[PDB]
Amino acid sequence: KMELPDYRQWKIEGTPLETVQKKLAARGLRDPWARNEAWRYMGGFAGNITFPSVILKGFKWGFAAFVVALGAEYFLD
Amino acid sequence: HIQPRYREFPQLTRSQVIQGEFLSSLMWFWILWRFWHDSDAVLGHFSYPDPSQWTDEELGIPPDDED
Amino acid sequence: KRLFVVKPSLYY
Amino acid sequence: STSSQLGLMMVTLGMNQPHLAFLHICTHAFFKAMLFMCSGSIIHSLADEQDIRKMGNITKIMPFTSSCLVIGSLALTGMPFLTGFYSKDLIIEAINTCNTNAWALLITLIATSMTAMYSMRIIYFVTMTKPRFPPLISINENDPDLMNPIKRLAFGSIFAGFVISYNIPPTSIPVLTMPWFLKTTALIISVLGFLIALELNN
Amino acid sequence: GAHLTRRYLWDASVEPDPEKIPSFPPDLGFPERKERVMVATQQEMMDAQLTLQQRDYCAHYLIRLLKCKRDSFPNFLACKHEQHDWDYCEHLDYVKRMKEFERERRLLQRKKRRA
Amino acid sequence: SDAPPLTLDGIKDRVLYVLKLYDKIDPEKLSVNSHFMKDLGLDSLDQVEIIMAMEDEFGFEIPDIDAEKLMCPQEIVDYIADKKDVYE
Amino acid sequence: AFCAPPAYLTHQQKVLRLYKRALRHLESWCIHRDKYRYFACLMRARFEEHKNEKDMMRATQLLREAEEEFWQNQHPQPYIFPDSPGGTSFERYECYKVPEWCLDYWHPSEKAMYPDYFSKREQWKKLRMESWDREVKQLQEETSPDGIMTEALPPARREGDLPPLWWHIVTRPRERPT
Amino acid sequence: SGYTPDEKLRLQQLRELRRRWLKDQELSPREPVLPPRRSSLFAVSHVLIPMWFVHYYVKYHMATKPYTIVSSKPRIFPGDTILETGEVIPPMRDFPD
Amino acid sequence: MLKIILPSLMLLPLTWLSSPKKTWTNVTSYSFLISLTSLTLLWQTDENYKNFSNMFSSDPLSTPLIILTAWLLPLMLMASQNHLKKDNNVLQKLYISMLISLQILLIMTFSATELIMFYILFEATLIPTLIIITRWGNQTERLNAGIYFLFYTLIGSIPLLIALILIQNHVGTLNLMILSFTTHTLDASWSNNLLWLACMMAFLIKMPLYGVHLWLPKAHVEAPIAGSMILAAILLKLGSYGMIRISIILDPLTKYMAYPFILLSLWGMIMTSSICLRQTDLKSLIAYSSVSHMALVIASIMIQTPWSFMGATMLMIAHGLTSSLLFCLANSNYERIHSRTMIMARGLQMVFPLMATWWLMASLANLALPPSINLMGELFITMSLFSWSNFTIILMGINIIITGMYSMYMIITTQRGKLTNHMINLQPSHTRELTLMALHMIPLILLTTSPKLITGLTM
Amino acid sequence: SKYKPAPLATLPSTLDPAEYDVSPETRRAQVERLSIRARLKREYLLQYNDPKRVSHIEDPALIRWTYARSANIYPNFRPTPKNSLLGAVAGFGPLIFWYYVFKTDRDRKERLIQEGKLDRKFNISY
Repeated sequence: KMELPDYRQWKIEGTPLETVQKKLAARGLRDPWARNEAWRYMGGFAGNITFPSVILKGFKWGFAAFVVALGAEYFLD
Repeated sequence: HIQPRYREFPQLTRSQVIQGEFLSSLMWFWILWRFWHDSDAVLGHFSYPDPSQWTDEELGIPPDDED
Repeated sequence: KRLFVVKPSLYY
Repeated sequence: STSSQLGLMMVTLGMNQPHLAFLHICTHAFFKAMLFMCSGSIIHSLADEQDIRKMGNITKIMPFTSSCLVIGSLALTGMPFLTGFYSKDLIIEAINTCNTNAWALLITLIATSMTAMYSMRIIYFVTMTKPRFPPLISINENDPDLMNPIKRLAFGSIFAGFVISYNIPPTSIPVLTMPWFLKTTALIISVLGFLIALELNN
Repeated sequence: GAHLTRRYLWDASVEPDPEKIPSFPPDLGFPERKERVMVATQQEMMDAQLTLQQRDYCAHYLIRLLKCKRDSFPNFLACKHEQHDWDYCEHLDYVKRMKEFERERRLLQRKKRRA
Repeated sequence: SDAPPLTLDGIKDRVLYVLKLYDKIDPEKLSVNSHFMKDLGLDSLDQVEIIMAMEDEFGFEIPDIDAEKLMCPQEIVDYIADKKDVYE
Repeated sequence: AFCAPPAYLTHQQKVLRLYKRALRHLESWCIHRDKYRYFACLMRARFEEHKNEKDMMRATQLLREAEEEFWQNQHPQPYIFPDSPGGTSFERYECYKVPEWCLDYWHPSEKAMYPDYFSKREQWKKLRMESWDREVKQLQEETSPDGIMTEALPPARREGDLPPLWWHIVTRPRERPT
Repeated sequence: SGYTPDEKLRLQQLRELRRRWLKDQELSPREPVLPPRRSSLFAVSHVLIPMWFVHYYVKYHMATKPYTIVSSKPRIFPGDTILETGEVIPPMRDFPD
Repeated sequence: MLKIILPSLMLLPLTWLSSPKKTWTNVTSYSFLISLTSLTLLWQTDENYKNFSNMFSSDPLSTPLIILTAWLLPLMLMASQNHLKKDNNVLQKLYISMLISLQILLIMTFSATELIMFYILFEATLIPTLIIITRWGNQTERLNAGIYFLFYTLIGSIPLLIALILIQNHVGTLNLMILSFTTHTLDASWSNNLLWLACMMAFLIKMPLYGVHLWLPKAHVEAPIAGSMILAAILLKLGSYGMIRISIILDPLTKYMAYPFILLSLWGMIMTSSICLRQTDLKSLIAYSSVSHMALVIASIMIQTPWSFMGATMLMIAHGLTSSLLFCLANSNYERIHSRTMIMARGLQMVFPLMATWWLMASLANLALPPSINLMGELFITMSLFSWSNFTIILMGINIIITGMYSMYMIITTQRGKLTNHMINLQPSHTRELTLMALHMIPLILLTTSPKLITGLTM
Repeated sequence: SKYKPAPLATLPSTLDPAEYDVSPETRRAQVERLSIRARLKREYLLQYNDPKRVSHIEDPALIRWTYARSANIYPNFRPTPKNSLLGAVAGFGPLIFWYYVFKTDRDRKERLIQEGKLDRKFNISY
């Protein structure tokens, strides 16, 4: 079966949930469910997928092979 | 054959990651090959002349003084 | 694990 | 998107350019079907969910499907030297280089911009944000029935326009001498659409 | 373009109408004119099975191109030089058409300042 | 049909998980047969959110006429089990 | 689905269902989870403010003003869980939900392939034939003579008796039969 | 708010009944009884024989009948050599460019 | 022709002198064999029509109708075995005899060279039909239905008899070969116009028209399955055959005496096809579709162009087959639930998967799905009318739309949707009714393969 | 900009003042309706669960619907100045219109045909 991680590791700290909790508790309000949405920003999800990282995905080796074939076509003439 | 995880990021098989990486790298290699060899398709590559940089003598309109 | 799938009589 | 491309094909048929419309017909199927099949993989994995609001990042969790989807969206847009370019470029050229109704020209350019826009909408709400889908993960995209057809369609979406356009006979006569701001206009349009959608979503 | 901002406003009268070109005789200037020469003969273009849209004083480079494409098969990447020659001739024809357009525009200016 | 089949113990574990992640509750005093409004000192506007979270967790929706009747988490488990035809 | 709605809808129930619909449409607007959490805390604040308002005249007026505000700024394309009314997979499997009596017309050849199943089935059918009259009388003997009914069913008070009208809740085809 | 004591017992009874029924829907290994029980030859079996019959049909019925197969005339180019007649199309007059 | 009629007679002693158990098998088999024998009429190797005597003949128009009439008898017998299973032997034999007499009289009518034999038999086809309806129908409206069916037809036919007798007194013979070579322009006058009316209105009421069509749905609704089949397939074709035969002697009065009827038909087509949407009774739906279809036949025959006659013949044959099929399909479900309402049984694709393909194929033939011959007729009629006036295609097209609409509605709300779980009495499909649908459908495939047979005299 | 109902786009019953009613007569009506509906539900389920049932369940409401939409019409029909006029137009208006349409088109045609000036180059089949 599937074992469930420990419910206690889900911490607001280190996410935009912290910013939201602060903006809320400023005016006296607290977000209880905050922790149930935490895994979406922790672990391997923790990060930021920016537009260039997606488009240019594979540009490195593509450029490398482009250079390889360009040099080969120079060698061959 | 997978292990369905809960609230956690799963591990990936080398197959899919490498195959998508290869597809994208192939796309970019093609876009660079065709661009270096054939750049005269996205850009003009035929000088669009100036219709105002021509010479009446070369078009035909006479002096207009008297003709 | 396997389950009986209910179906009409397709003999006829 | 398909309805929009059909409208564009009819535009092409309006300025006496049928062969171009058919070439777009042939080049469009590749990336459009690859797009549908990437969507179908995503839907089969996320338990019939079809609403981008509950999709989230798909790069990390489906890199292959995601790369194929990006290739499809690019081919749908200009993205020079893919399958879509070799038709849509000449479409835009013919429309902006013929005695056409100005309103049609204008809204066609606007619609290419919007093409880039909603392509980016998909790429954003499905490939670049953080998860909104349920917490249990039952994702699998390793079955060879899912990968081989998609990658064949990807090879298509990449090379097929070049291949065809170079193997076909010359049907019409393309106008190939126009100002810079008309030969580079489709690319400008798509790029501005990308940027505008990126800003609106951020 | 701007040929439209000068016509649809700001003295339409002195800008050309594309439907009627030329609207002045060829002898209004250019005392002598070498009527354009067409290399290719009708029989060549009929035998090569061209389209009426393709026989526009640039059919000879097009014939060389189709011949190259036939002989160089399945090497469809060859025949790229012949494509450039056809494109060049078509560009020159488009230049000549632009020249006719601008010539008529300038003649219209005369009728404005002659009166 | 690629998702692992649903089993009661898993349902209960995930429900208690979602609940422990609710800041207005004390994990120590939590169990099934526990009542939200009486044992756990909650109100109806919080039970609404509880059921919403159950939905977002299991990926389906529970009507209000039935949700209104869910106070003990064992009731939630039994509802989710009768809806998804689990028997073990 | 399993329960039958009452004659009329109380005020608290109205308020709870408004709360639910508002939070769902707000999730639909606030696509990102943090944004949604924030504006949901705000919405709960807006509700809890008038929570101890005892009067009813003003309570219903606030409720109707809230319904108006909700109909306004209402997401035209709100999220709808797939297997729920308006969803993609609403009745997508209602074509494979063949009832059980379709087996009473099966051919003995088709049956010989599933013998244990049909032995069990005959056991169940005997169970039903036995419990029928008892549950019928249990129903007829405990109908409130006040004259108003409630649509809800009673349980099996007596031991050894099965709950009345169970053969259609039980025997109900599964929810994803393939 | 909440299940009444009667509705709850009703649910419990219906529940044990349902969970017996569904358990009965479970199959035994011996059911269904189901009695009693060349690399790409598909190519041959599904291409070669069909090609044989189709070539027969075409060549001996469709051809051997008039105006059934009609081909746009093949392109002829200056410098080519017609085959049947051996005719040689003169090349083109020399370009001024 | 005797070789087709005398066997159809001896079928009767075969019906009565047979053991109660073997009475159905014998008659069914020998009726199939007679349908076979009727296939010699298709041996036409010339433009010279077959005259067998001074009384019996068969042209390319009558041969398809004769073959259809000889082929429908065994299908009716089969369809009529689930009901009558609890009736006495003598009643079953009487039913079979009614059907055989109908077959015989219809073969005669289509083989007749003279119009008086045609009229006598055209009218004799009322007795067995009325008997079938009123004696073996199930509801009380049997009787009003039979009354309508009798008296519309008779009030239309009497003037026809008067006009035939007038033509006799004027020309010397009512033979159809003679009246075609010995013809004269009809001077335009009110007398000859009333003659046209007399010659036409009997058939127009039998096709039927739009204004006079209420006798058809009452009958079909209140008629047992066999009566509905024969009626829809043949007893309407009767009027078109009569008009096609008799319109040669009414020239040129047909040029300006047609506008009323062309118009009524073109408009009632739309009206009836629209009725077929808001209609609770499946049989009434089929009947109104039949009316919508026969309107085209009437218009076509009125404009009397070759394309028109051809399309009319094709549509007659195809509509007969497909309407008999649809009534068989409806009665299939009727025998289970004993209700004609199309809303009660609305998930029958989850129990009868194969019988649904018959529904699908029929409703596709009901609408014009090509290359069906239900479509070639409609298409050539559309073309003839367009040539007549280019403004007919408007109504033709909206009729097409409505046709697709109500056929799809039929099959959706009958087969597709959620099954009615309380219908525990939905026994699986009988091999017999499945054979019925197969026998109705396969001939459509075969005709679509060889349409040269159902074109008519014009081609 | 608040909602304005329409015969198709109706009122969602949450902007209807008849649902926000605590009146005891209204609630008595609601209770009577639920009583009727539960009575009918039990009468239907006692058949739907009867294991001594071998036939479908007859619905008399549907029978009434059909008897009313087909057979109860003419007896409950009496002529009126509105009924008669709507019938007259619905029957003889489209006919008149299309008659004049076809007549004009065909007169114009046949005129050109007798006169000439109308070409039918390759019409061969009509």
